[PDB]
Amino acid sequence: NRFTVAELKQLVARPDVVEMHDVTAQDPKLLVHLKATRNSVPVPRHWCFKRKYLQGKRGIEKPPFELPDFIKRDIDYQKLHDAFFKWQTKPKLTIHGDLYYEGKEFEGDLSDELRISLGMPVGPNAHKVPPPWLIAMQRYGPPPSYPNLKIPGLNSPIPPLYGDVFGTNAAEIDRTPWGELE
Amino acid sequence: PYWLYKLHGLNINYNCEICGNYTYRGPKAFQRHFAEWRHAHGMRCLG
Amino acid sequence: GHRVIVSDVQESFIWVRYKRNENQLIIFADDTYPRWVTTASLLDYDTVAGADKFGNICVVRLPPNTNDEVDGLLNGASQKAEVIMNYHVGETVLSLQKTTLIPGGSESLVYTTLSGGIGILVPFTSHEDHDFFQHVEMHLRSEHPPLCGRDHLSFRSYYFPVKNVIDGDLCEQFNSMEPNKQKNVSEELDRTPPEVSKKLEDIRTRYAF
Amino acid sequence: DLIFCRKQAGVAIGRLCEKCDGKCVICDSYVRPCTLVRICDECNYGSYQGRCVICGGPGVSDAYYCKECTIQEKDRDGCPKIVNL
Amino acid sequence: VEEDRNTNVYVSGLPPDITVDEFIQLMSKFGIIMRDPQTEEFKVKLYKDNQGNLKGDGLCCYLKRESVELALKLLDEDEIRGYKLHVEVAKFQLDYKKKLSMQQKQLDWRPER
Amino acid sequence: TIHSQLEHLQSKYIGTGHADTTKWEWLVNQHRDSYCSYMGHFDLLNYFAIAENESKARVRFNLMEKMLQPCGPPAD
Amino acid sequence: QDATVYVGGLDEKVSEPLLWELFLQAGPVVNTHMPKDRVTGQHQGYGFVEFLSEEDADYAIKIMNMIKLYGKPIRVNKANIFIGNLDPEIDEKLLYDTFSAFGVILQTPKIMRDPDTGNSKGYAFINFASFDASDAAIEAMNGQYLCNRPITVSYAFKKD
Amino acid sequence: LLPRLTPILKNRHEKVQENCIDLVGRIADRGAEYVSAREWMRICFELLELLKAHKKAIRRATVNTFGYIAKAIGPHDVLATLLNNLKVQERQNRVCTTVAIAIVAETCSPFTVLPALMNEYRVPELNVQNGVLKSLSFLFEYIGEMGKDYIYAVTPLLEDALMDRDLVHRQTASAVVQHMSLGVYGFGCEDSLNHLLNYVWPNVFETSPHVIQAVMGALEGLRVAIGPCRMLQYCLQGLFHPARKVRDVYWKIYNSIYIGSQDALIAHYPRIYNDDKNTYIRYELDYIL
RNA sequence: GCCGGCUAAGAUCAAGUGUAGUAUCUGUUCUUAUCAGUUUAAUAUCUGAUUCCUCGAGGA
Ligand SMILES: CC[C@H](O)[C@@H](C)[C@H]1O[C@@H]1C[C@@](C)(O)/C=C/C=C(\C)[C@H]1OC(=O)C[C@H](O)CC[C@@](C)(O)[C@@H](OC(=O)N2CCN(C3CCCCCC3)CC2)/C=C/[C@@H]1C
Ligand SMILES: [Zn+2]
Ligand SMILES: [Zn+2]
Ligand SMILES: [Zn+2]
Ligand SMILES: [Zn+2]
Repeated sequence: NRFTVAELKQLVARPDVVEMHDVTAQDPKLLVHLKATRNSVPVPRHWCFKRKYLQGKRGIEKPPFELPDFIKRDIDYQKLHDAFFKWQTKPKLTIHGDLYYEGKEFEGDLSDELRISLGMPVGPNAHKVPPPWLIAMQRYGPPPSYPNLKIPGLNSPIPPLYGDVFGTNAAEIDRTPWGELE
Repeated sequence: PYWLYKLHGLNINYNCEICGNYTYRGPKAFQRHFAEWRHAHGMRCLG
Repeated sequence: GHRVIVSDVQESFIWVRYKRNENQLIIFADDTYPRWVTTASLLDYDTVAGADKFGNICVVRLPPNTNDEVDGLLNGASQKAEVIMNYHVGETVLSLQKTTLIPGGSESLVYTTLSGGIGILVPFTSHEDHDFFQHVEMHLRSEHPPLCGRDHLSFRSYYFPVKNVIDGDLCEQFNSMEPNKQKNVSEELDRTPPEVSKKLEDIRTRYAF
Repeated sequence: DLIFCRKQAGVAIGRLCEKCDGKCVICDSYVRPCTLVRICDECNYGSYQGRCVICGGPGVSDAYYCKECTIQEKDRDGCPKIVNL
Repeated sequence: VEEDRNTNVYVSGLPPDITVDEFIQLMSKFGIIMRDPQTEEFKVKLYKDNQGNLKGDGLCCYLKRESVELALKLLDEDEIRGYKLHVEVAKFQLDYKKKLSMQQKQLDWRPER
Repeated sequence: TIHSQLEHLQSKYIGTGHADTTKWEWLVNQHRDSYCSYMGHFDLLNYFAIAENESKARVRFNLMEKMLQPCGPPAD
Repeated sequence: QDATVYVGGLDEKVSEPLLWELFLQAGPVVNTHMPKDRVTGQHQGYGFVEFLSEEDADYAIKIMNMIKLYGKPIRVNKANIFIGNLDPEIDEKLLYDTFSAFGVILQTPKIMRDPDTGNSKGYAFINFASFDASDAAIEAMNGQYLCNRPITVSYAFKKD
Repeated sequence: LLPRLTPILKNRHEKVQENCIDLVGRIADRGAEYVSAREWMRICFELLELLKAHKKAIRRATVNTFGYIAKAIGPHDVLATLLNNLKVQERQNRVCTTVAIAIVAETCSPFTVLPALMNEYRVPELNVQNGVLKSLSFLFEYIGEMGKDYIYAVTPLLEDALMDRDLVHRQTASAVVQHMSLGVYGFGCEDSLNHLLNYVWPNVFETSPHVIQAVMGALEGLRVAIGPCRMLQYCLQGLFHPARKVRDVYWKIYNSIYIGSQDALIAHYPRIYNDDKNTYIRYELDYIL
């Protein structure tokens, strides 16, 4: 006198929230309906486990505590106070429904260091200094995956190129916020 | 550790027709099999 | 011009984009709270002011990360909107409108209530005014408590906690206290009662009458 | 058997002894006493007239709820006198 | 060999009427005094003359080193009722796990009530 | 035994639940305190009386009459 | 494997987001994978870039072939003489054409591959027709300047 | 006067003690530049033991005088000494040291205490991190509203402590969360508090009584600081779970949420559809003027 | 934890030590088996029933 999983999956509007034990509830139709509310984070997922909520694996051995950047950069006067409140940034925060569990801690432009290690010189004023991957693009044609990309020599003019920027993506209102301090 | 045999869920076997009547072992493995390769293969048979 | 804002009877706000060349209406953002919306007002391209059947006003803004070009994570939309303001008014608001009331004044948010009341919410422009009015409210919450036994901070947090609103109807009760308590309040703000009165009148005459 | 009385509180003021003078009756905090404690009429009668609400010794000063308990409206339950059975 | 990690402190100069209990109070004011693991009787020594005469010098070993550096900057050049004490890192020149763990458990942060 | 007393006082308050609470009891509890909240708040009753075009005394009396058996009679 | 491109010849300056940033101009590289060694704990020079479409992987293989990245011959591909430290940009037909100048090859040469990626391991084996071609490869090709990679030709088996 | 006065602080009469402490406090408040900082350090370390007095006036005067001495000689040296003292002593002295750290951080803004205290959590040794956590707990409870500027700085440390296997770590982190929640209320700090609730909530299935007590306290503090709507959203899916353990825990949490703020919940309940026998929709709220 | 496994993945029943409290250690055993009832979200648990082979013995 109790539903089966496939039978209850046929009755509900949202079958992908139905689970193994959901057919064993006292009122599975209300349970599945509340599991589909447009909010309401689920249960911590370790209620059925047998390891007391602390997994003894995954190599938890690691550094004790990494202080924020603002921590490093009398002991310090109101000027270093000014520094601590100018450098203060908001850290990474999870939104309303992102519960923690034992496992979820581990799971046209080029950089200057890569350009220095690759042997590519800096961009001149008015000349042609392409990367070695640009000769194949000038010979075979533009890449179909990024048609809006511009390269100097083929689509962009030589005088463009400035510093380490060897490419620019050219994709083919009243944006000011209303109440803000001056 | 014959005790783990029955504590972890073994000696209780489940079968699935979508998977060649392949009989799976204790629930922790049985619940995971739907994501594994063999079940995807069996489901592709129907389309 | 680009987006559509939808009010649900029990959900708060849905953001939609109309694809002019594909002929598609796509939902790209929603909220994380149930709200019984009575009316809504656009403040700018990213922010919406809402009202409620239960007497609350809220302001909801899209995070700057928000991607408009879409083709659920909480049984909803993939991206969420943040609540940056919450206030309990005590009466049901049915009209919200951004406008300038006096010639040569500043823009305010005018609301209207089912009991016949009219009120405004005005933004602060500096941190000093905000801090001064915050301290006035703090000190008047204790030394001039509501008459019928209610906690002022708890009343403005009836359904949701207050967020970024100063109650100027509590603050203007300073002008009606007795001189001894007016001095006790003013000497903590490092000021005299006439200066506090002038500062209270300045922000009112800047926006409203 | 540390149980609160939880009866309808009256006009009688709660008292604290010399050992419990600064304490909060509900959470045992010492910071920011905020609200005066009221007790019922059976806790304030005859020999029970002046007594510590925490222990039951001779009272010397007023009992208070802390600001933390006042914010959560824990001063709205009944008589907070500790009674043993 | 052990340069630091020395939990022994040397009290140069003391009143010649010093008892053991006043001394162990003076020393317990600055932390936990290590106890001989086989027995009782905290590891405190009162140096004596060839007779009952009190030389006025004292040794005290501590559980931790932070208590030694505490006694260094709080007891040195401080007067008990009559005399001026001097405090210095002790100089030396010429069962276990059970009670070690107990003395450690004396620093616990366990739930009280 | 303070925790046990709390478990007895929480049960005492009307509207609290437990592991054997059914859907019907939950729903009639929220309907009943919804009607009481409507009777309490002055501008919600205004909204309803404007919506259905009735006097406020009539809406109050209708809510009080609905208080008795909201959600219909129970199961079995 | 078809949408992913195997890159070979990566130095210590190249990293896992660096290959995805360099391959972003060729196509939408969705993920980057770098297998770490067991003794050193770093990359072995070979990695993979999984893109969204196969045309982007083909354009990355045809654009970033035999490039000089971080002072290393980086090249993208579709995922008794012993030659060591060979460039991954060359194929079996290219190695047979390069070995045809010294002597005659008996058959098609073979290059060793990794059991995980399968693009290039680092060593190859080639057999000549006679011992004169092997001596000419050990005299001239053992130390010749290849495509940004100093190769080393040696004898696989020798009897004293 | 002052070196003649410092030996009287050890007298055991209540009036003598109170008057001596008040006099030393006045001297430190007005005549601070007349005696060396070393003697001030000795006097404060001696005053540390008077925070345990059985009498309330002694404790009040001691708090005042410690505040004055800390304001006088500076937070750095006294804070270093207080951390050393917190590391090595018995229970009551460590509790008094925690109170003293909170006093120093309130008189000299917590900006001057928080970095040195968080640097001590970096020591790879238990019973040192637990002391830092107890100090942070009492600090936030003691400063209250002043903490609104320092919640972002202690959030990663509380994350780390809530991911730890040690039970005292999580219990004390829950206590910190509770005091921080009740301290900032009406100041717009809901983001960090929701983030921290995401780490506090998985501990509801804990059997240890002290841990579950601290978790309930933190949940009731977040009910005030974050609002009952979020709490109901966390309880909805477990209210009717098939397992009786989940139902017991969730109904306890729900009853705690319901007894406080029963009225607000009216606007938060989810829609439940009518069945054949019974009507469950609340139709009045669907009216549209 | 190491390169699916090496029985450190769980429960239990007796005794010792000790705390304000949590606890810590030793012997164990672990059904290698089936059915019916209780019960558990499901396990678990508990409640009852159930000639042959080998070299005088052992195992099933
Ligand atoms: C967790 C720590 C422990 O519970 C510990 C307090 C307690 O376990 C010990 C035992 C015992 C008896 O030694 C405790 C000592 C007591 C104290 C240190 C408190 O001091 C007193 O009682 C003094 C007296 O009662 C009142 C002083 C007062 C008002 O400062 C009180 O603290 C406060 O109310 N605050 C905290 C808030 N703070 C700010 C500052 C701005 C304006 C004032 C209000 C807000 C003002 C001072 C006492 C603090 C000590 C914790
Ligand atoms: Zn299957
Ligand atoms: Zn309290
Ligand atoms: Zn008492
Ligand atoms: Zn009573």
